[PDB]
Amino acid sequence: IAEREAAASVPIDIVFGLIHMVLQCGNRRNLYRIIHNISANKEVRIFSVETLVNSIYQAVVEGVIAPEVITKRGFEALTYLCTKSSDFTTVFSYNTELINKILQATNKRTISESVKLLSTVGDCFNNDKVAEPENIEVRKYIGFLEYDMTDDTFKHFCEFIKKTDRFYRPMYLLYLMGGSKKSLEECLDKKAEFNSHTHHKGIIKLVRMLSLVNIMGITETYLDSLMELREMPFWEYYFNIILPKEKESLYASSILPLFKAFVIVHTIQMYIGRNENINEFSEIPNSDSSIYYSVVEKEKDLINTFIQADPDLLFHAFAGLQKKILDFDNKRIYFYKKIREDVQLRPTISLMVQRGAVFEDTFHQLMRLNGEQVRNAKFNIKFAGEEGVDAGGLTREWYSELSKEMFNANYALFTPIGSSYQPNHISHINPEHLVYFKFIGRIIGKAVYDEMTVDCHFTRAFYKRVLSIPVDLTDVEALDPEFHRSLVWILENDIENVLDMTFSIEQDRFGITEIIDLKENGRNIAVTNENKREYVELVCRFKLVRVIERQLSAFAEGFFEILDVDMLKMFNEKELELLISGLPEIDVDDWRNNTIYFGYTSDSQVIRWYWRAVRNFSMEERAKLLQFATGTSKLPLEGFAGLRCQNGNQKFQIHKASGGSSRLPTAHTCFNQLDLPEYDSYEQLVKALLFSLEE
Repeated sequence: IAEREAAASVPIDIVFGLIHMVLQCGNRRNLYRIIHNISANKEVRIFSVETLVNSIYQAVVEGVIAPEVITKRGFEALTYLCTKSSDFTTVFSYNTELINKILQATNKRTISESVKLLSTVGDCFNNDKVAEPENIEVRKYIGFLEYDMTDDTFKHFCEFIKKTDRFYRPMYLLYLMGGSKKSLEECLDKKAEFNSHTHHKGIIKLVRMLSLVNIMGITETYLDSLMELREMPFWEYYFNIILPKEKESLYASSILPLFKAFVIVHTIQMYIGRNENINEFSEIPNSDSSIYYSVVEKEKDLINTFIQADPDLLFHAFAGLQKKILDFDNKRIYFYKKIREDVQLRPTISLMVQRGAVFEDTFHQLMRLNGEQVRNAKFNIKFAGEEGVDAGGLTREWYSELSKEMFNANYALFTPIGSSYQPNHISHINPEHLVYFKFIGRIIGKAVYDEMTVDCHFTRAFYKRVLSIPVDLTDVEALDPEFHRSLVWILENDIENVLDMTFSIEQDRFGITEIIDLKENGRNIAVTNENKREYVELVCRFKLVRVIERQLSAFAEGFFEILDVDMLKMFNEKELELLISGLPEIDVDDWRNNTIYFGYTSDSQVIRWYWRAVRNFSMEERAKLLQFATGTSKLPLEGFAGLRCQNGNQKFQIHKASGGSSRLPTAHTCFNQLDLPEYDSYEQLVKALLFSLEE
């Protein structure tokens, strides 16, 4: 990668004849070795490269071998010589007029190889040695962008602009905005008859250079131009008229570049200067008038569909999108491929299990190691006794046995609520069993990191506390109906007049009832109208979590020592159930065949609208509806025939909510009861269902 010094064993007269002979000769790879060997010293190297580039120049500017073939073979020779030892770009940095010759000698065909030339040449600027960046004429370089290129060429352009940003930022940006304005004006003029497939080349060029701008960022001087160009009504007209037509008439692949560019135009960040060696200060801008949110909400469904078409869009194309627009399907796929890019160093470990107690042996063999080792561990499970299944089957059986034993009655770590599970009371769980909750956190974390769908079904309170989400009142409603009714009765009515209760809540401990203050100086504080919501939510947290708190805590450090907290906290508690327990496939026909109705009929218009909505719910949203209405993502093998509620077995039951059209559906997880009110339109019903499942 550095310069090498050799004695002058070759005179400069004969290299001219050598290069001319190579020009009129094939199989020059051996000649490549010859020229590399003779160019060991600096002087002969410089003379050889300057003679070669001058010969290439005369081969095009002013004139045996045909000029095209001779010029392309000179380019190939230059590539194969510069590509080794990296020492030839140093001469380029010393002179820098030869780069001007190269750009001057760059026709429609030269670009395909000139790009690979300049990509390697850019190594000359790695140490920042130019001494005359003003006399480089990068204007013609950036003007070449109109030429016909491919993907690798564009990537090399990205590399070179990253190298030469600190050298030529202002005119680069100016030409960028000029070209963007001309391209969008051309699109605007043809917008009546614009086709994303007929003019695909132009949109490719525009989106390419706009992504180049994003990579580059803008300065404050050109901030005025950038903000002005963020106000193009072409976006509005296209998204409002042509996009609905192009969705059905044209394929999504040719339509994606326009969405990419719409992301780009507001994705630009601010760059001030290259303060660090390689770190560039990036700052984010603002807007006042832009209605990008209106557009992204307008066509969000088909946008999500096109994202489903290509997941790689979220990594390079649609990286600037907000979390809200993306649906849990695409969001979760992106989350998988984002956590799994950190493959790290994974050591494979052979592990022993016994049929009698997998839980204890697994705990012993995993907590000998640390969090990093276990998260990267490739578990080679070998079940004792029976050896007739592959390693994957052994590991799957180990998974299932761990899932069964963590809810085991003898272990009593989690008492079942039906399909889901919750940790038992503080008295039932021994103080020593706190390590098993860290074990369960680790198990679920590695199962998620292994992309394994386990049978760990839990309450929404458990998932909320895992995701640092406050526990809502529905979770306590699931366990205690009278308590929930009392709390909602207190919350809704003006009870402060006749409340006559302090902030603290009594919870009997057999021998005596102690005054547990819910906050600082809690006993002396009474409940008032202003703090009624605070009182209700604090009592909700302290009635259930305060006997389950350290189970959740231990599970928290277990689950976060296997996975990254930041990329996890951006999910919902309902989404966490599909993340941990898996994404089951639920059947709408089986859902409606064995669902009983109260106050309605199977032929009821509103009931039929509900069943049609369930029919057209996507797997994300139908799974969320199942989770909301039934209180669990677990599905029995028989389907809805053997579905159970908290209080014994209970098939799905739909009751009349006796409310207005604007009233939202309510699901009580205690008895698998979904309160279905009277609606006026199918779309209103499906939107209400979507809001209920999303929460």
